[PDB]
Amino acid sequence: GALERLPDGPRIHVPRKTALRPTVARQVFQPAFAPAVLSKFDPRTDADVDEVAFSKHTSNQETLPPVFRMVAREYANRVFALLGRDNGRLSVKQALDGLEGMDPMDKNTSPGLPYTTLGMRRTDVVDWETATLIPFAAERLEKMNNKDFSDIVYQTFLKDELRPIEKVQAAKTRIVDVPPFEHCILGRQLLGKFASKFQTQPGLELGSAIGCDPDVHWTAFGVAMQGFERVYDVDYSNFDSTHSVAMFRLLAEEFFSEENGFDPLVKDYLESLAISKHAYEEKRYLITGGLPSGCAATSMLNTIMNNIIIRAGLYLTYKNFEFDDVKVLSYGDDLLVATNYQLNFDRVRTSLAKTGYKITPANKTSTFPLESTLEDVVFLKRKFKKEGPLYRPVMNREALEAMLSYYRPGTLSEKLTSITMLAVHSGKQEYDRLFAPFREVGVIVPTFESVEYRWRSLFW
Repeated sequence: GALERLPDGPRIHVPRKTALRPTVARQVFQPAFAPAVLSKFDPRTDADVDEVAFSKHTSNQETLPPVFRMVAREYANRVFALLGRDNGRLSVKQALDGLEGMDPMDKNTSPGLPYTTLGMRRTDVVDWETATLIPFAAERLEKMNNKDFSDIVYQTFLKDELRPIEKVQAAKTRIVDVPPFEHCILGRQLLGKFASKFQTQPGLELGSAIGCDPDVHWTAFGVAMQGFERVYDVDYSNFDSTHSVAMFRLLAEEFFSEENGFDPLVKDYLESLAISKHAYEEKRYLITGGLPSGCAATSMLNTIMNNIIIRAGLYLTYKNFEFDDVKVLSYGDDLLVATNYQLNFDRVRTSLAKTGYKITPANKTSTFPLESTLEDVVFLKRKFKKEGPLYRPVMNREALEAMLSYYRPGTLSEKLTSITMLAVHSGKQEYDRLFAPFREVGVIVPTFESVEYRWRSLFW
């Protein structure tokens, strides 16, 4: 919300061409999916793609009910009881290299402004051997340590990905925010130690599936939610942008506080997310509210906020409602509710509507179901297929067909390799049907049994 126009600057090029090209499988499956609109003169839509992105951002809620603060500090207590309150600042070496059981910072990812305009990459700006930033990047990180984030400008552009036909026709393309490399480093310095612990322990207790692996953790999520009477599937509409600056304050004061073992600068970092400066062609603008994308912390933040928001909605809707009545499992905005009680999310939607957040009974078409179970719900575009004592992540047939129908030139084999591990859970007949078009034109792919056997190897 709250889009404030600033004086224009040098033109930072938003990409306006898709890298996605159709495979031999597109004509066979014919999915209701196409590359997202990136240009104003894209003939597939009447709309202006820049208008549709900028037409949003009306206004986030200035205030926020007291219940949000209570449930935030209550959720914090449970999180820090498990993980502990030793979430201190990591060094630049530890941020780049990552801790034990934590991936290092990706070298291929964009370094942000002004390095993208100058034509540099992440490995140009820093030395990963010695963790030595160049003098320009060193003083920018130094200024941020002195409570000054005025130099930080997010490189903003449209997301080159597949979208449903309705979104292509309406020019509703997702927005990619790329912060500077120093801002991305500092983020991992301030939140990395906590993240490493938060990532390694997904489940119902922590209320998160962040850092999970569907092949393995689906049995853990499945068996944990098996005993419960009902399981509800709830999705949010524009979850990222609906986060008010008040929600960022709550996280800084109640969750990521100095009492819970965090660096004093965490407050200032969270304010950079709350009030961010962006660049888009010659346009410069300031968005008050909403969580910018980019860097590894975005999913963790949304997950933490999701546990607070959904419970706050229940507290407002249902009186004498307890915290442990509902057990939550969520990956960012993708929310899953496990409980023995019967809950009506039609009344929760109306409650949360006043607070700014919008929920929908996904997928379907409106009207939340009162009765729902583990087999009904969809999480990360996967269902819970019980097979003996295990649970298999069965990905959607329409999703699988769409992923195979398009590709980026150069990395086809790498893509096909990763889709076999997804498609294996559908079954041999479906596996072969999905890859049949590729085999027809002389492209070898591993046998169903080879990849089936490999999945079972994880359990031995």
